[PDB]
Amino acid sequence: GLGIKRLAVVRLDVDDLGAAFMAGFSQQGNGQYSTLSRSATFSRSMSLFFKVYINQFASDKKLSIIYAGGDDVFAIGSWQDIIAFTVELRENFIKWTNGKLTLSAGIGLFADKTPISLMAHQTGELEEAAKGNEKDSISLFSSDYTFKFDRFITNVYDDKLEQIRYFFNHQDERGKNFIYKLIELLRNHDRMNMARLAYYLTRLEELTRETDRDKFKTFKNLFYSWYTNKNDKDRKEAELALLLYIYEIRK
Amino acid sequence: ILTDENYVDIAEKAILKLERNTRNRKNPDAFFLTTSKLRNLLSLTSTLFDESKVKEYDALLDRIAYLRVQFVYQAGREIAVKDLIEKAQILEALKEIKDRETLQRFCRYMEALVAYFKFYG
Amino acid sequence: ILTDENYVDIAEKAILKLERNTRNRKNPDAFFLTTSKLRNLLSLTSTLFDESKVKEYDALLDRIAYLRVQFVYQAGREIAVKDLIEKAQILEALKEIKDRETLQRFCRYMEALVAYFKFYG
Amino acid sequence: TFAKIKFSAQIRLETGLHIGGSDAFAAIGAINSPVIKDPITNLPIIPGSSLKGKMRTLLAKVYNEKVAEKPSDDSDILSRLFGNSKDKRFKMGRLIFRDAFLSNADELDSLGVRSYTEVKFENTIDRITAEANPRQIERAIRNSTFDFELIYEITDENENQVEEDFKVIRDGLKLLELDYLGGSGSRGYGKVAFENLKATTVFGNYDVKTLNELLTA
Amino acid sequence: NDYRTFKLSLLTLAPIHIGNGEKYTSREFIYENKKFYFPDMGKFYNKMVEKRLAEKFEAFLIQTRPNARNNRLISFLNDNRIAERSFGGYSISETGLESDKNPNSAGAINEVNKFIRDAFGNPYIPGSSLKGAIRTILMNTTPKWNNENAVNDFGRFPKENKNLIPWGPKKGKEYDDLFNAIRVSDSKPFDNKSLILVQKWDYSAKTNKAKPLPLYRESISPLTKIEFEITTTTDEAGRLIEELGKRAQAFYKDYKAFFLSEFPDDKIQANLQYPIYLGAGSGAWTKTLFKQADGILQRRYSRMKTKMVKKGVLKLTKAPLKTSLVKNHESFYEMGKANFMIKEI
RNA sequence: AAUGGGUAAUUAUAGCGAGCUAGAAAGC
RNA sequence: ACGGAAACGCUUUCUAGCUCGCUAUAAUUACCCA
Repeated sequence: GLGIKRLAVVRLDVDDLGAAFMAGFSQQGNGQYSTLSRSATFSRSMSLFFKVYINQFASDKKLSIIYAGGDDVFAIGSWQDIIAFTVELRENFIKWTNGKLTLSAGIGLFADKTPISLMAHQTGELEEAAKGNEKDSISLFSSDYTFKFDRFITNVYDDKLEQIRYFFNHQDERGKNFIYKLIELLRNHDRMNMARLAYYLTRLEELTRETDRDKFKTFKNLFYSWYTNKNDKDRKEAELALLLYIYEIRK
Repeated sequence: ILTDENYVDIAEKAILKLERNTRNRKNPDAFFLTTSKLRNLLSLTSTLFDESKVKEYDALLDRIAYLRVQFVYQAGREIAVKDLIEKAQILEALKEIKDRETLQRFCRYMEALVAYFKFYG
Repeated sequence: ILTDENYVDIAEKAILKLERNTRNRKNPDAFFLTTSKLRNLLSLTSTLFDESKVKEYDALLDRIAYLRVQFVYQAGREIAVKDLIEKAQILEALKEIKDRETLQRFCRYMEALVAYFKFYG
Repeated sequence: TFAKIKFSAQIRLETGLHIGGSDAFAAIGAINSPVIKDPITNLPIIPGSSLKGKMRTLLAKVYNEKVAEKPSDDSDILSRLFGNSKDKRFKMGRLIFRDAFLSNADELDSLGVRSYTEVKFENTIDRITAEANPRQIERAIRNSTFDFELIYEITDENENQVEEDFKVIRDGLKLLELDYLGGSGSRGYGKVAFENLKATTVFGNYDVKTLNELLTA
Repeated sequence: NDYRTFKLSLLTLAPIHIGNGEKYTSREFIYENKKFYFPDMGKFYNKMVEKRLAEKFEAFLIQTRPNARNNRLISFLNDNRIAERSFGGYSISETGLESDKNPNSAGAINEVNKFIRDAFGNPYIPGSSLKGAIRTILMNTTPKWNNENAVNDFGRFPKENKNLIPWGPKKGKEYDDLFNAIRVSDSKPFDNKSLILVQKWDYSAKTNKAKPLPLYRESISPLTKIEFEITTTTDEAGRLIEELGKRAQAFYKDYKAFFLSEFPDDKIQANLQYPIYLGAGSGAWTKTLFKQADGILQRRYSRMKTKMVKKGVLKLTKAPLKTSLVKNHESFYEMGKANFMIKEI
């Protein structure tokens, strides 16, 4: 019963497949590789990935690839499997495409029995906001959560989410109210809220029991690191990590 | 002085600049000033800061100078709070209360003072 | 006279204005006023300060009218309290008791006097 | 059906109770620890929250078989009277403890009382060097009364447990005169009595006459 | 039920003053009968302004006048015939031995510290008084609490450790808080006319003299009984209140050999019950740790009023006689030597 | 040697400053 | 003779449930000043 009754919709887009098709290899060399055979082989490779291989990445995961191919993937499904499917799709696409042609996905949460052309429009809006971020970005649950994928899976979905999950699994004082207040302090965030968070973590530091106390001490040392990191590249990441954890433990 | 954006760092290195338990190194780098000699001051600023959002500025100006009474008084009892008001320019910022907004800003500065005072040990 | 924004400063520049011990030159410029002889002044006012909140001023004016004579009497017993009441015009402020808010303002002014005396020496 | 009954008592003080007041703009040489107060009339009143939290530990000293370590671990004879925070059907508590107001303003003006509080100097003599450290903790006067209201529930889920919890509630009423209602405790500050018990059903059909046997006896 | 109550009853062998801070000053009372009178001075002034001579009342209060029989407001109330005595207040009787070698001065006293009174006007003794008296006895008569109630290397002979006794939440432990299990309740308000205003009387060491002091605190009339409810809930403080019957005589015995010896036992009282020292004037040794504050208590007094050499000067009083409890002539009592007996009810 | 007078000190100290539960569901 | 006419982002829902302003604390100390 842990997890929220959602359905997430990802619409990928290959970042400038028109420019990667028309110019593409012609950047390299003196026009030595500006041939037709390489372009046909590359487009058949895109066909073989986006038109066959998505049924391999979606095999165990529970979703529905509605449309795929060319430079678009519209895949509806359940949100843990959708996020893990985007994770595996890019983390084997950059193994497939050597890190070149970064894909710009957009994943929106939608409630139960909400219509789909209402939903495809918002997914496309998050998709184009992820497009215009830079060359590539993920847009997660709203256009203000816009990270690079190289920042999203490594920092949030590999480092931060596992620390956050293990920290709240192996303790039972700090339940969900503490996570909600951490999300709110991550979201408002003026200069004074860093002082309020430095008060909050330190006031909870001497309130946990003595046995599992230094877990909280290293976690507040590791949390005030990214909260006051003065970059805003390590802050909305942590807010999204806590949102993913809360949505994973929803009763 | 205190503006809308600069006061938190002011309170930060007005907590840092305060001198600590140098003699008797039993958990050293700990303040001579006690936290109950700071919360008894901030319980004035909190009952201003939340009764400022209900009222005018020009209805509050009786308690506003009483803040300058009590800060002078509690600075006069212990040498630690006199040291505090020398490091943290409290009485020099109580002249800078001209409206509801700068009063709430000064109360946020007092909250930053107590927050960073609790932060270091 | 004193109002809501000046009564600290009324008790500020009066305290630097009182004389000190020109003779007895060990820790010099110490006050002729001693702390007990100012707590004897404040302890009259501070009971009426809290009686004012429960009661009403028109059911209270007799005790402030007698408190006039009390400040005269404590002024009549020393060379410092006879000096204090006019170098800091407490007897001038005692003629204007017009409502309970001005009464509490005068009591906070006395508290400011005690605070700024405790701030020095 | 659904009934709702009322337990009215008079908290008559003996050497009354300091429940920490609100305003920090206190004093220099006056009250620096006031009593809680009804701010429209500045009367010292007894809130129901101190009553509930005192009766929680006072009845957990009796009816707990297990050690507590926390709230939301009471022995379920109290957890339907004071509520759990965790038990699935016992989030509510069916006991409403209304704030007791100081009633006898009329008779205590016949007694020569200036104002309905007092200032009790209670210094801290230093055990070496004999120096003093005064406090003026304000308490309600010695013989005031308070209208301790109380409201109990009756549903179609209380067959016989209406009378099961009454001698648990009356255990609180005659153990509140064993403890001190909040305050400082070991300097008096809480010895009280509960005059004029008049228990009736303010809502719903329930009997008042066979109900009136175990309350005062 | 683990609440083990007691009952302490306190006879008053001595003058016993406690508390309340405030006072009636020099020009603030009436002595025209043999009874002292304290009206409400605000009520007195507001009724006297109808007599319209209040401007002379401004000059009467600052009047530096010798032959102080005309100083203490009897002259204001007989020289200008205002002798109504309707001012709200409480009358008390006189001592009789109030002043020494001052004929017709039964009224030229100056400062009367009030006894503690509630809002009713009836004086009582609060349980904080008896608990502060109990804590010095139960501190000195237990050897584990007498070693390091000292400097803590924090200042200049500052204070007690305040940590030899368990105190507070102590987050991570059980509920310790040993003195919470001694719930010293406040006494019942007794009669108003059991007050005497005894003078402080210093009896000097190395100088056989009985130099008195101009501070006449309103104490309790001798040989009056006082009730005290005392409950216990923890076994250690319960055993301390059980062992009070040994610890009181033990503290008084070791305090006699430390202090009360070399001083003549004619003025020193007899016990006749369980002895104890209550507040306001019984000497700092009855309010502190006697074998711990040898040079630590007296170090502060480097002023115009220094304790002679080491240890405090003996303090006595003057109050009339009943039953004897004085054991000499001229009525030198001991200012705080009370008696108690205890029984679990 | 009398008599006139109180004088000086501390004015609250040390803490706790919020803890978990729910964080939108169910239909149109 | 307007991709236009007709079209309420709407119906239901207690910011709630649990929580002592509490813990230690004699208004006291000292003996004087012309």
